[PDB]
Amino acid sequence: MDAAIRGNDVIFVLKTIGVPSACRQNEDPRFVEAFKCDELERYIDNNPECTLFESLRDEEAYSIVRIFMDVDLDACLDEIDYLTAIQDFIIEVSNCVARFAFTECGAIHENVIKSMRSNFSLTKSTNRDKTSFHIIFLDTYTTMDTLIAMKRTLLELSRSSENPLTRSIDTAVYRRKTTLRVVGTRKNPNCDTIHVMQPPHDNIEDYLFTYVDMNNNSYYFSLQRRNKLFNIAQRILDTNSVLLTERGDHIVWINNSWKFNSEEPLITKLILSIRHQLPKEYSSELLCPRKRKTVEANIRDMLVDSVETDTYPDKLPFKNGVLDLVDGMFYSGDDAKKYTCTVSTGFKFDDTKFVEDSPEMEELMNIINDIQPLTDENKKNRELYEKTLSSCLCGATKGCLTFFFGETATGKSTTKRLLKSAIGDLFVETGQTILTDNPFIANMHLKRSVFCSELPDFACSGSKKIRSDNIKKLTEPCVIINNRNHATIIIDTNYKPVFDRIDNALMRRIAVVRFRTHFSQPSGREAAENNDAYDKVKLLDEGLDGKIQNNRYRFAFLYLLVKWYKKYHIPIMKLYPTPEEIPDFAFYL
Amino acid sequence: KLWEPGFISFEDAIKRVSKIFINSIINFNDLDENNFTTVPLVIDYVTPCALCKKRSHKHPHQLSLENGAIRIYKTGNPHSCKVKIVPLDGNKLFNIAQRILDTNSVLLTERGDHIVWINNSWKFNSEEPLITKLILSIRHQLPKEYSSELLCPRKRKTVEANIRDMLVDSVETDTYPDKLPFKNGVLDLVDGMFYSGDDAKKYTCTVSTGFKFDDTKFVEDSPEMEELMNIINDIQPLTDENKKNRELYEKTLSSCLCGATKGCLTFFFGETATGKSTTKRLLKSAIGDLFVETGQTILTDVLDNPFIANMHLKRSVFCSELPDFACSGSKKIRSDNIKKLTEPCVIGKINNRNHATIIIDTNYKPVFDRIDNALMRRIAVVRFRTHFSQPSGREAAENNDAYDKVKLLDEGLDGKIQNNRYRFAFLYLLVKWYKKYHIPIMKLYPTPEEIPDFAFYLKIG
Amino acid sequence: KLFNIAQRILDTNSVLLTERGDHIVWINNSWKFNSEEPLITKLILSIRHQLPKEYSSELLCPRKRKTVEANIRDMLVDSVETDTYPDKLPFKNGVLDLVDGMFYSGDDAKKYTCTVSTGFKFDDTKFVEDSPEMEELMNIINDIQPLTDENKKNRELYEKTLSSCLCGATKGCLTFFFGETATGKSTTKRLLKSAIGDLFVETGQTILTDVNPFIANMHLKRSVFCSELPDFACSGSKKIRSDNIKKLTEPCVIGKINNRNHATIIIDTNYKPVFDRIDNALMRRIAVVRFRTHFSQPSGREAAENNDAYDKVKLLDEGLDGKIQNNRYRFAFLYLLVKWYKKYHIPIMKLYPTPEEIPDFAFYL
Ligand SMILES: Nc1ncnc2c1ncn2[C@@H]1O[C@H](COP(=O)(O)OP(=O)(O)NP(=O)(O)O)[C@@H](O)[C@H]1O
Ligand SMILES: Nc1ncnc2c1ncn2[C@@H]1O[C@H](COP(=O)(O)OP(=O)(O)NP(=O)(O)O)[C@@H](O)[C@H]1O
Ligand SMILES: Nc1ncnc2c1ncn2[C@@H]1O[C@H](COP(=O)(O)OP(N)(=O)O)[C@@H](O)[C@H]1O
Ligand SMILES: [Zn+2]
Repeated sequence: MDAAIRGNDVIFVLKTIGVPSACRQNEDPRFVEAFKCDELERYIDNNPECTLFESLRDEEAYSIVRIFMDVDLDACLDEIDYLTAIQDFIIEVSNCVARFAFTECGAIHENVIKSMRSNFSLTKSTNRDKTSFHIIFLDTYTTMDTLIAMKRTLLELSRSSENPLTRSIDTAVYRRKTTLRVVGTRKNPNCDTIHVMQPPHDNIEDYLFTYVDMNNNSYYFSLQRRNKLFNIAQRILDTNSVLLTERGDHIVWINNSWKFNSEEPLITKLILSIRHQLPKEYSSELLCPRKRKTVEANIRDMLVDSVETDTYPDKLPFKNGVLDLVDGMFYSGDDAKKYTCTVSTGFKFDDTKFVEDSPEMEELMNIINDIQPLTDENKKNRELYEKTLSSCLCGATKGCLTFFFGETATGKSTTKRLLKSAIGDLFVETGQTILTDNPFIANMHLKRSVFCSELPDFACSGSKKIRSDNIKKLTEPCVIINNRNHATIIIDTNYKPVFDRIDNALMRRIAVVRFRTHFSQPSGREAAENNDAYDKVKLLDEGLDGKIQNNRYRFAFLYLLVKWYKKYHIPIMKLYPTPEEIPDFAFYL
Repeated sequence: KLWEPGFISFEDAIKRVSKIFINSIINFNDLDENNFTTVPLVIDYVTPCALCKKRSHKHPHQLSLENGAIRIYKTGNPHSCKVKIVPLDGNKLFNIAQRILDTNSVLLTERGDHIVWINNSWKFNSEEPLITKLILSIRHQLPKEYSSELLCPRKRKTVEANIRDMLVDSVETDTYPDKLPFKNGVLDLVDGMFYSGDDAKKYTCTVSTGFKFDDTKFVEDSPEMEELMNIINDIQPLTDENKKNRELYEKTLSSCLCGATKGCLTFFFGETATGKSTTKRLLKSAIGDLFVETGQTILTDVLDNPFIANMHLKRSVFCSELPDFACSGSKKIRSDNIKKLTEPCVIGKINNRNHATIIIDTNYKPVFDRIDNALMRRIAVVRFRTHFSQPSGREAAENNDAYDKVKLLDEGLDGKIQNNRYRFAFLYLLVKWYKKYHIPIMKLYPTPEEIPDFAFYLKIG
Repeated sequence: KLFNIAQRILDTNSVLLTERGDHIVWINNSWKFNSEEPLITKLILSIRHQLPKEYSSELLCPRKRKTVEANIRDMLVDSVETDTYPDKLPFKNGVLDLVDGMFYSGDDAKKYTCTVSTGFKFDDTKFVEDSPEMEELMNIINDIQPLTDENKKNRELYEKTLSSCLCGATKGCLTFFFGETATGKSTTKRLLKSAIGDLFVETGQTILTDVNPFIANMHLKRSVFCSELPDFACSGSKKIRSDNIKKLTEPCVIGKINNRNHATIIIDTNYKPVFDRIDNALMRRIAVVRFRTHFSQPSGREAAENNDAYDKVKLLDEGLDGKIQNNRYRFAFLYLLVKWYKKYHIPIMKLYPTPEEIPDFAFYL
């Protein structure tokens, strides 16, 4: 919010109709002029015969305007009926504008309602035989492009309501270079019908839609983003917006995403949604619930071929589209509907943060270089760590399990938190019951990363060993009543695991990444470098966590993961085991 | 062609306009698509005119086409008759449904559920949908030509279906942690301001304490406030030794009003007759339905379970009487829950939001099966050291080292607190402490140096 | 006149009734079957074209179409069985004969009421004979099982067992893939499922050592595999309990409590299992498959040439697994299976047990 956004006390006015933009940009004195409230007051007082059309200098910097409307009815109303009509008109319009702002501009509905219904100004035309007036909401300010977007909703509002004042809303005034007759001036020199100010607003300042004076009672918002039924059913199917899956349920394409019909039915929601892009002679018919259910039955009965879902393992789905792994391109729209994506990370993909440089990417490189130093000793461990974290972006079956082994305060939990903040809902934490002992396995479906945590040192007594039968069962592509296993399974260990039975099929499903960097307290820092289990000791950062849960490093780590994947798992994704690190496997070796 | 047949068949429009005119139309036959804006509509006024309610009209009426509608107006004297409008596009029930959504009285959350705004509070139900109750409630806020037809039940079912099928996108609820919702409004904690009406609407608060807020009690002075200080002074002495425990107690008490995720679990440790259950009852009476007592299952019995699903959006969960887990024949705390009960979303619709302060009362120092450094960071304990015993056994309590003071028991406090006598004074105290500690940041600090089990690890250090 | 439409639709004989109480409809050259969502209405829309236009106009309105399907439901009385042909392979776009190599796509395939399918469209340009793929596939089969004089009875019983995975009847014997590690048992499983598509199923060891979705899911399947029997010969293991082996051979398996067994039960193991009891009925339902080819790495290859459990050792091909998961051998192996089946199980399909290979049976022998 700048000074011009704060307010604009200088006004610009024309003197006739049809002035070319060349004259306006040439500040032609015969047509355009600049005034203030007081200057225009004496101008209109001294020269009533002139015609004055107030507008903006340009739409680039002064897009903020008071919300205004022009009502023109070819009739006359008595005072009491006029009051009833104006009350109904004001309640309907205030509601409609507030709802549009809430659903598009993301503003508070009640704030808009209060600001608009609290204070507004009405004009009055001297033409007795017609009811013509201009309504200006004093305290509500909005950018011009938002009004240009809202003209539609006002058009359907006018076409829908029965109130004559609301039915006679003139939406044509909402367009670039909009000029409105200033109250007190004639429409044309040959017409003697002018507009009259109304109480309690006795000041001319209350009758200009460009005069911006934002006070405590004001609110601001702007648009964030700059037989016949059978024919309707065929038209809907032509858009390829609804599909049948193998599970017997139908997936629909609403809000640029594929959803399930298992909830309250969505086919009807689609049918209402696409009534705008369809010819109006059918759009009239489409809005009765019985006919809409009839069209829905036709659509169900025309869908015979069942299409498999989630066929691409090399695509990362977001809630605003899908990202290609081989490329860095992001698709948002009909390019993403081609890939039948059912789940998503749950957050909008931001191209402004997915750049490469990032104000936080350097500190991310510091954090990753602290948790895993890029040294000649941390060379194979580091690349194994990179590949294991990269495998979480691919939606295919993973054939190996990696054990995250490290001592206390080695950054493993921060690593899980980075991974979850980077891939959204695609990372899930699972308990130890799937190892030592079934919702713990049924909601694992279509997940791309599953983590188990704090194994309670099974080497000592009072523990139920790993029983690698689970490891063999967690490697098969379909998990048992059946679910698709697309999840890289990672295990947190502070102590090396122990297994009851060791087989030749177990060395091919076990991987280990070692963590040996300690983030210690200043007081206990000394007692940190007398231990052989650490290679580097760094000061503990208490402010790191608070940054972590706030999704501060959400997109930089995603960029790192995709860049690693572009290096390692292209064109083939495979995880290789490293049996030579667990001592327990040395025995048979 | 004066008629555009893009809206409705001309015959149907003429049928509608004739139906409006209760009196017989004289020249009905000659109205065609090329004259209906020209020929006056001469009417035989056997009955009173359907528009002006007079005996008859001196001059015939006339039709005009504008904005996809027919305007019916009288010639001669305009003010002598009422202007009439005939629409041509939209099922009237769809217009009503558009108006009702337009008000933002009905919304849907991420749970696939639909919340409504009835009687100044965001009602919600799953077994019995209540959109139609909203329609009855809101019919007063619409013109007459909608209220007259919102009465028939099947029309309301149609409007409900339209509203269901138009509400596509989900909204987020309960985003303000420093707001206390009642059934008649929302109290702000940063200020002392209370919002009742459409002001409480902006905060999508789907839960409530369960009792109406009263401005006549929430003042400061109060008939009950002074003995409320007396009670809180007795339960927690305002002394230099029991000094730090006092603000720790007040912070734990205030952290039950904020609707966010809490980063610690508090233990009320004290002997018998120390007033821990007194504080339990005071909190329950003070915050209504936002306080919930759970069993010991969510500590010792596998979570994934009504006792873990009922804590959805509750701001205080209190656990009672851990049965001496130090001795034999007991199941330990199994700190995996401590890992689980603090992280923001509770699994157990298996996902629920955690806004609850977990307070566990005990007489014995409890033990965990496993002790980890993550337990160092999320456990605080409150010490209670004032005895309220009967006159008979005072000396037997005054010679015990587990008490620093023994006071005479009053038998009438339980009935009075059960009657919500200290309901508002205690809430006032909670707000005062919240402004003292939790502004602008709410976070809880552990006290690892108090649990004896953590001493051994400190002995290791 | 909707009765006339229902009469015509039954005249086309597209919808049929089964003894299970459910209706099957001929949509898109396949005997589609469903219980949750009845498909008669989809059939009516599908065949609305094959009726005089005065009816095709009326079939659009869903109320009229539901009335038509109600009439159809009320017309059908007698059920018409299902899946009576064992020598037919039902594909996704037709059915393939086993006696001949002729493939049907159209009303020809509807005569054989085949409800299950391989799940993939059949290809005419690959099921030829020569194939760039068939050469390497035949070399792979030669490597896994040498075509030698000693590997004559073992190889032929291997071919018989693989052939019997195509016939849709109840089988009379069970064999065990007994062999040491790196011998191609997983390769055989992968090739078999790649060749037969959806008709394959992998199931755990529960249906063997225990008395149940693991048993009712094999309805009308043509191959079931059990894998990694965990050394029942040693301690800490649950013995075979061959009563299940008796139960898995009889045609109608209990586990809707009845299911039709058209699936060959095969277990691949590394160790010879131990049986609870040896009765004379067990002798006629156990067979043995042996593998003696080791696909080892060059480093440990010499240690594989000194092992008495291996006949030949060959160099491991790391990319073969990725190749067979790409189903490149999909139709050549099907060609081999068809040729072996036409060689062995015509005109009679019956499996001969081999009690002489089991060591545990020797004692009563
Ligand atoms: N690069 C870093 N610099 C400073 N502090 C860090 C860094 N990385 C992590 N930390 C902090 O070090 C502490 C330990 O991290 P954490 O991820 O919990 O380790 P861990 O190895 O999973 N621990 P544990 O469960 O005890 O084995 C946390 O407080 C982190 O915020
Ligand atoms: N003819 C062949 N040419 C090349 N590679 C082959 C051939 N046959 C098998 N292989 C590969 O050699 C490896 C050993 O086969 P595999 O099926 O795993 O043996 P196995 O005896 O079932 N193993 P196990 O489960 O350890 O008892 C696999 O990677 C096969 O893909
Ligand atoms: N300040 C006080 N004055 C008088 N009686 C008091 C008191 N504080 C608590 N009491 C009473 O003494 C008992 C102690 O409270 P209670 O919550 O039951 O104690 P405890 N068993 O949980 O340690 C209760 O019966 C309570 O009513
Ligand atoms: Zn009249």
